[PDB]
Amino acid sequence: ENPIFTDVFTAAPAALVHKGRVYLYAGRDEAPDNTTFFVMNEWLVYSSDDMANWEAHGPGLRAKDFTWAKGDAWASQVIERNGKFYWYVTVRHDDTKPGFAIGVAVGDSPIGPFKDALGKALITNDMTTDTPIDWDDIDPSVFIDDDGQAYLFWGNTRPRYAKLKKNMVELDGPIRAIEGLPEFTEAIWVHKYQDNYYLSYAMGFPEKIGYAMGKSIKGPWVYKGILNEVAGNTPTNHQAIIEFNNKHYFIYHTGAGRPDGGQYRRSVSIDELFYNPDGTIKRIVMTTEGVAPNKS
Ligand SMILES: OC[C@@H]1O[C@@H](OC[C@@H]2O[C@@H](OC[C@@H]3O[C@@H](O)[C@H](O)[C@H]3O)[C@H](O)[C@H]2O)[C@H](O)[C@H]1O
Ligand SMILES: [Ca+2]
Repeated sequence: ENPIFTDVFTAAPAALVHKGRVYLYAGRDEAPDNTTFFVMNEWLVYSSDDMANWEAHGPGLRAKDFTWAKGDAWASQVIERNGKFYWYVTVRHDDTKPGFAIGVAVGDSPIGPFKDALGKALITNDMTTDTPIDWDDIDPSVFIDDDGQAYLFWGNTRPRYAKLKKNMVELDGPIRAIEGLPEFTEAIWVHKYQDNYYLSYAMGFPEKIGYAMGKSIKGPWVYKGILNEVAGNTPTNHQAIIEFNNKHYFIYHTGAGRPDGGQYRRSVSIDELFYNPDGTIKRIVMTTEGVAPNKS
């Protein structure tokens, strides 16, 4: 049943599949109410072999594990490459580079331990100055294309991407502005299914999830419509999409948890995702019941 975790508040889920298990990473909401602001210090890790029963692994990483960060364990994403696990995170940078930043940690296993892979930020606020806000450099998504080129996607208000080196911890080209995403807010997730690329994102505010399709990782991106309605009792809508055991899953968050779930006290949920024959995605139907076990 959704929400899937009832002893903690979890937000901004990311997932990956590794050796027949799905690993789920989420920020932990620790705000005492829904009237002040997000309080997030650490990210939690969970895993499942059936998408229904989840093992808790505990905190895999903390914002303070980056010596150059102030705190704020915001949206993050993990990807496997060459037997390692790279965890791209959003954190508030210390005063040396004011504003939010993207950092990267690395581990030898999906449950870590993880450590700062650079000793400094990968993206700092001052690298991107086409907007005056100091929270535009948040919410990273990393994708490795069929030719072996990795890309870092990110942004709030301004969607952007850049090539990553094969070492996964350095940029390898210019930062590009992404076009084709109407009402872009945040939460980019990129995935590929058959011969189409999909870029889904939080759209407008209060946030829906919209998406665009492209014939290449570079687009051009063609908006296809609404993937998720505004989520129950939350103005932020943050998604991850994965394939597991021949089904597709839409992992997201709501404010439907207890006690007093809400905008700063969120809860991860999961529902199934379905494709149309033309490659478009049916709009999600968010449900109390959630998904049935799907064991291999
Ligand atoms: O006002 C509408 C949209 O809100 C912002 O995006 C959503 C929020 O962005 C992040 O942080 C919220 C802001 O960042 C903090 O530094 C700033 O003080 C908060 O206002 C969260 O992910 C969302 O709540 C866009 O700026 C705007 O279009
Ligand atoms: Ca910036």
